[PDB]
Amino acid sequence: MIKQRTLKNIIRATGVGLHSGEKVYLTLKPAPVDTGIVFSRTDLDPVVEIPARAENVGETTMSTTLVKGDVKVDTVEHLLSAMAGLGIDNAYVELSASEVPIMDGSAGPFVFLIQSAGLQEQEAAKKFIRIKREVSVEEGDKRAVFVPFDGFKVSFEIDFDHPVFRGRTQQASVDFSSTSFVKEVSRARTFGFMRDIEYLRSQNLALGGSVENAIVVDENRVLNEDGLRYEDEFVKHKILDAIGDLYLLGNSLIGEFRGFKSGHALNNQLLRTLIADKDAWEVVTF
Ligand SMILES: Clc1ccc(CCCn2ccnc2)cc1
Ligand SMILES: [Zn+2]
Repeated sequence: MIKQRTLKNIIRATGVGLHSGEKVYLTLKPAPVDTGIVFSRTDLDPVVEIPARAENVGETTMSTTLVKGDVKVDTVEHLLSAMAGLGIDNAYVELSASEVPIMDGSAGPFVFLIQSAGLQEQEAAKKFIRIKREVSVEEGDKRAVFVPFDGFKVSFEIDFDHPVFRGRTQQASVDFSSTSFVKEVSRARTFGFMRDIEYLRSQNLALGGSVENAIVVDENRVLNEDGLRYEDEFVKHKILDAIGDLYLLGNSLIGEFRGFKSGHALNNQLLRTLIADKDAWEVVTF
């Protein structure tokens, strides 16, 4: 059989919240079988625990935000993209504050951190959610869809107007049978156009953001001296985001996803619509 996975050792790291600006301490620990990924606010009395499941998603406005009563955990998508990408079923994630640290804006630092723990194969068969029927959601020109597939394959498309996309498809597919998450996806960074960023900073958001933890773009060009990590880094990051938002199903996926111009909100509507349509999915082991 294929068996469940957790970490071997505790791990710490440090950083700033992309939106919040606050310094935050992160700790990863091992977890028993059938626990899932669980976020814990350790700065509060009592301590607040929130499973990383579609049911706990409070806001979806330019991040994915876990909510429980009056308490937030902000911007969880990149860490979960990482936990998805190394097949981590079980793990506790303690935070000193309300936002996960941005680090370099990619899953790079999380993917290495988890490898630094080591991998514990646990005595329990791994569970997958398999797609049985087509499911899709639309909103204006936007679209997100699950199709059945004996594998795991993600595709995405964006549709921006900018010099930087001149000549380009703004299109990327990745079949994870034949490519590496860590190599071909994990490193793509969070991006932002100046105007979008200034509109956030007027509403008391994007406070930890700069060229150290994100790609910034003016009317002309990428402002980052050292340039891009891939020729298609922007659409690659939308795929990394999608992979984090899907891991809110609580298990790894047997199927195919396709996004067209979609984000945190439409990605989450697709989960709820699939979950609600019982005949389109089933839990399975090997
Ligand atoms: Cl500097 C800066 C640039 C872009 C954004 C938008 C973040 C959108 N996002 C967040 C996580 N993944 C994508 C914020 C600050
Ligand atoms: Zn992102």
